[PDB]
Amino acid sequence: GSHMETVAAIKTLIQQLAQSTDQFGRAEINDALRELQYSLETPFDTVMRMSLDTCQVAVARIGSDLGLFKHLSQCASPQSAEELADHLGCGRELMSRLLRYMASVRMVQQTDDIKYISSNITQTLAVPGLEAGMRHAFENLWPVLMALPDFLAERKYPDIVDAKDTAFQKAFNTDQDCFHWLATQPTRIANFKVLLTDERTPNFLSTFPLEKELGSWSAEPEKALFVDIGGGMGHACIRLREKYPNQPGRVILQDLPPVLQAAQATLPLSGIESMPHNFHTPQPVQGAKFYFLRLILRDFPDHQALEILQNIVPAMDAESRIVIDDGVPPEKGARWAETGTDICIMSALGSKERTQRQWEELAAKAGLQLQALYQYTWPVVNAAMVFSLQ
Amino acid sequence: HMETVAAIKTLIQQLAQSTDQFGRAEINDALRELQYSLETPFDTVMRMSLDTCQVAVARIGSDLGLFKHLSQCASPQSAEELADHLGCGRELMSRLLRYMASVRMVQQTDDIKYISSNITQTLAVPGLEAGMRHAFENLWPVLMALPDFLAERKYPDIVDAKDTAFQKAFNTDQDCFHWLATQPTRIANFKVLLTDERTPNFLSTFPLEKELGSWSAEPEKALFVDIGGGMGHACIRLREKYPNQPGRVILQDLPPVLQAAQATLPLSGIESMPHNFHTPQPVQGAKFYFLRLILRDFPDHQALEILQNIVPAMDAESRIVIDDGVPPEKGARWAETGTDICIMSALGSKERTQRQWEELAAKAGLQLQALYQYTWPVVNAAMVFSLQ
Ligand SMILES: C[S@@+](CC[C@H](N)C(=O)[O-])C[C@H]1O[C@@H](n2cnc3c(N)ncnc32)[C@H](O)[C@@H]1O
Ligand SMILES: C[S@@+](CC[C@H](N)C(=O)[O-])C[C@H]1O[C@@H](n2cnc3c(N)ncnc32)[C@H](O)[C@@H]1O
Repeated sequence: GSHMETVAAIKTLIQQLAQSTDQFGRAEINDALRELQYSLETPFDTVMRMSLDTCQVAVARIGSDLGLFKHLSQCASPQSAEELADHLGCGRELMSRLLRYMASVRMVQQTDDIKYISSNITQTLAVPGLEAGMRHAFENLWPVLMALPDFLAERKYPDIVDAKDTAFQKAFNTDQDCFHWLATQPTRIANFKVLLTDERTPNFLSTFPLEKELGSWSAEPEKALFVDIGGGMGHACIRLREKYPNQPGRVILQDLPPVLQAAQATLPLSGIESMPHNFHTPQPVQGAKFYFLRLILRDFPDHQALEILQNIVPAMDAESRIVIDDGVPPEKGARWAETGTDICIMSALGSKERTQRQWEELAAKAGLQLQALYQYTWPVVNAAMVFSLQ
Repeated sequence: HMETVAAIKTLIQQLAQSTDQFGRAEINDALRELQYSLETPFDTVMRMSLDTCQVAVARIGSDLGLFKHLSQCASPQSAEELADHLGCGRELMSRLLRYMASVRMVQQTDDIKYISSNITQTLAVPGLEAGMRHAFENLWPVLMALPDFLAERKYPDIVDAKDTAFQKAFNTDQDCFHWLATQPTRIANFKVLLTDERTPNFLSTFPLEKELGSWSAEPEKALFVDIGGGMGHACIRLREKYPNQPGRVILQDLPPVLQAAQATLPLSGIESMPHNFHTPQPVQGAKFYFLRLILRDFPDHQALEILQNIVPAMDAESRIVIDDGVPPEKGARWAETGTDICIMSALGSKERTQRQWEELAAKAGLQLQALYQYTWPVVNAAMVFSLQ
C-alpha cells in the first residue's frame, strides 16, 4: 500500500462509523480523534500546534471583516483568489495567502485547479450567531487569556473568586467587572445581541419529564407555569410552548429591556409574555411552577449566584421549583469543552464551572435541595437540575 | 459506544506503530481533517474559542515549573501535593490540572491524581518550552494585532519588515530584529530556543558524495560554511555523518551566538567565525554555502541581498544550499501556511514555493541544480544552487 491509501482508508472507515451513530456518538468520536492526535504527535508537532492553531481565530476574524465567508457561501461556482480579492477589496497576494491558510484548516475548500469553495466551516462562519461567537472569542476571550499568566504570576497564583479582581481588569485596564464594562462598549454589545440569536441543540425538553414534574399542579388563578429568567430570545419559552401547546399556565420571558426588544420579532404573537426584570432584584412572579435559569449562574462567582437565587427563593411556594439548566462537569475525566470554559470564565468573570456536588452546595446555601437531574447532552454534560425548598 | 471508541484508538495506534514518522504525520493530519469535517457548527466555534487556552495554560505551567516537576515525579501526584510543592493556590491548581488533563498536557488517573504525558515531558524540555513561550509572548501579540492592522490599511500586500502587524502590536517603528535587541527576556528565551535541534535533518537524504564530485579540499579549502548556523547543529551533524571528508567546516554567526555555541561544539574540526551575513562572504571558493531557515525570515529584497553577498565568493564548483520550507503549489498543510501567516505578520516575509525560490535565486544569478526533500508531508528541502 501507501501512506495516502492508508489515510484515505482511515477517513472512509471513520466517516462510515460517524454517520452511523447519533450526535453524541459523533462527539465521542471527535474527542477520541483529538486525543489520538495529541498522543501521536511529536514534541516538535506539539509546539508547532500550540504556536499555529491560534492563527485560526485571527484569520477567521479577518475573513469576517472582509465578508468572505458569507460571500463564498452564496457563490454558485468555485472562485479564484483574484475574484475574491477584487470583489471583497483585498490585496491579491494577501487574499491568496489567507485562502491557502484557510483551506489548510478547512475554513474553505481548495479545488484541484486552485480555486475556492465553501466548506462546512465556511457556512458556519457565515451564520450571524456563530460568526458573533467567533468574534467574541477574538475580541473578549483572547485578551483575558493573554493577561492571565502574568496576572497569576504578579499575584502569586491566588484562587480567583471576585469578578472585580481577575485577569479582565488587567486585560482591559479598568476597575469595572466584565459585564459593567461591556455595557459601555457599543460594538461589543451589538455583537452579543447577535450572539444571542444562536439556539443550542439539543435542549432540556428532550429529556425533561414535564408531566411528571408537574403532577397535579394547577394553573389557576393566573399562575405561571414557566418563568425564563435571563431567557434572552426566549428560545426555551418558544420550545416549551411548541412541545406542550395545550399545557395551561403563563409562560414568561424575563430579561433586560433591550434584549426583550430584540426578542420581540421572533416571539410568537401570543402565549409568551415579555417581562422586563433584572435578576439582581426580587422576583415579581409569585408561586410559579418553574423558575428557569439556563446558562446564567455559571457566569457569576458563588456570592453573586447565591444572591440571584436568594432573589428568587422568597417568591416560591411548596410546589415551585428552580430549574438550573447548566453545565455539570464530572468529578473526573472532564472534557476540553467543559474545562476550557472554566478557565475562560475564571479569567473574564471570576466564576467557575460546577460539578453536581458544587451546584448542590451552592443551592443549599439558598435553602434549596436537589430533587432531580435530567441530562440532555453527552459527553459534555448539560442538565436541568430541579431544586425545591428545603 | 465506549467500545467503538476504544477500538478506533487501538486501530489508529497500531497503524501508527506500523508506519514511520512520515506516515504518522500523515495520519495525524488526517485525524485533524476528520475532526474538522465531523464537528458541528457549534463545535467549530467552541473549538476556536477554547483551543486558545492551551498556550496560556502551558505558559502558566511553565512559570510554575509544573511540567519539569511532574516529569521527574515517580508516582501520581494529587492536586493538593502539586499546589503545595509549586506554590500555587489549591483551587487554581486543581482547575488548571483538570484543564490540562482534558487536553493531554498532563494525564489524570482514575483516583484523580496526575502523571506526566508525552506533552508534559515535551514542555519540560528547555528548547521546546522556549518555543511555546515564544508563541505566547511574540506570536500572539502580532496575530492579535493583524486583523485591525489590515482593516485600518484597507488590506495591503505586506512586503516590508518595518510596516506590518508587528509595529502595531508592540507600538514601535522598529522592525522585529531591531526591536528584539532592546528586550532582555525575549533575547534570553530566543537563546534557549536556538538550542532545540529539529529532526530529521537534510543529511538523511542529501547525497553528499554525489554533490561533491571530484571537488578537492586541497590545499586548504572549505567544505561547508554554515551561514547563520546558530549553535552549529548542521556542522556537528555533518562532521558526525562524514568524519573522513576533508575540508574546513565553518560556523558563521554573530558573536553572542558563537559564544553561546562554544560550549557544545566539538573540541576540534569546526571553526567559529564571526560574520554578519549582510556583508560580503569572507570564505572564498567553498563547496557548500549553507543557509538553513534564514531566508524565510526576510522579504524578497533583503533575502536577495543576503544571496548577493555570497555569490561573488563562489567558484564554478561552489554551491549555495538553501535548506528551508518549500510548500507545494496547492494542498499546502497547516504547518506551512500558519508559518506563512505568522512570518508575514511579524517579519513581513513569506513562505516560498519552489518556483518562487527559483525566481529569487535567479535574481542573484543562481540556477537550481537539485532539490533533496527530507521531511513529509510538510516539505523541508535542501535546494542546491550553482552559478548561472
Ligand atoms: C447566557 S445569555 C442567555 C441565556 C438564555 N437563558 C438561554 O439559554 O437561551 C445571558 C442572558 O442573561 C441576560 N441578563 C444579563 N444580565 C441580566 C440581568 N441583570 N437581569 C436579567 N437578565 C440579564 C442577558 O440579556 C442574556 O440574555
Ligand atoms: C533560524 S535561527 C538559526 C537556524 C540555523 N541556521 C539552524 O537551522 O540550525 C537564525 C540564525 O541567524 C542568525 N543571524 C541573525 N542575523 C544575523 C546576521 N545579521 N548575520 C549572521 N547571522 C545572523 C541568528 O543568530 C540565528 O542563529
